Amino acid sequence: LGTRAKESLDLRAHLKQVKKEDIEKENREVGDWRKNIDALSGMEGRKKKFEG
Amino acid sequence: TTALVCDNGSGLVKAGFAGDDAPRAVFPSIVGRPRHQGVMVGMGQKDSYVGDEAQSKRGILTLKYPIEHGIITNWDDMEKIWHHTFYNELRVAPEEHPTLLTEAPLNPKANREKMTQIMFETFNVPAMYVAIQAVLSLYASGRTTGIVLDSGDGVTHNVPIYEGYALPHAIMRLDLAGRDLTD
Ligand SMILES: Nc1ncnc2c1ncn2[C@@H]1O[C@H](COP(=O)(O)OP(=O)(O)O)[C@@H](O)[C@H]1O
Ligand SMILES: [Mg+2]
Repeated sequence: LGTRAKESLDLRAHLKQVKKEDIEKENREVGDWRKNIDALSGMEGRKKKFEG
Repeated sequence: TTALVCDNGSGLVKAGFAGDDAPRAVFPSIVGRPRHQGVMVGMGQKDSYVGDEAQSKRGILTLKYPIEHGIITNWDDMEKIWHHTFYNELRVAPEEHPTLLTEAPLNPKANREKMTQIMFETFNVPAMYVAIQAVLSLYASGRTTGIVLDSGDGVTHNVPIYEGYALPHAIMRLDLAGRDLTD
């Protein structure tokens, strides 16, 4: 019984390690943008839209 | 060279060279023959005063607009108006200038074809292009979407546009305009 429990736990732990290795590996892909605002109180362009 | 941006309209003809802020010459589009007899000799009385000249002698004329509802009903008078616009209000011969007329949506084909035939045969322009009167008004606002209600003096039309793609099945043209309000 102890041997069976040990082998089952070993297999489960090995699978969990294989998963968790890549789980911790590339977890920085969550870096994205937040798109805050600044009120753009300094835009003083001219009316020359020809490019559309 | 520079292009002539004419805009026939119905009630006020607005014209001017491309690239400015305001039309160079704006004047009513009316052609009025005199109706009384005339007794002074040698006064130099013409047979038809067009444009802004007939808004000063209107006391003895019978003004008649050559454009009823967008469409043109009297081609000789419209030709006279165009000739006046080119030669006296802008003083540029049309042989050396492209023209950009404007036309209301959902107008009869024959009107547009006759317009281009006149511009190419009589005035003999190098090249002319006809544009729908609402897309331009959308250009001027600096937008690229939006539904524009262009209530002129002849006809009121309502062209919706999204992202530059006009929706031809949603144009609602109504013939109530400034002239009916005047009446
Ligand atoms: N300041 C104003 N207030 C009210 N109505 C005006 C004014 N200016 C023009 N209109 C009306 O609009 C008409 C001119 O419309 P316009 O845009 O020149 O027509 P079009 O599209 O043919 O150029 C005139 O007949 C007049 O009845
Ligand atoms: Mg108009």
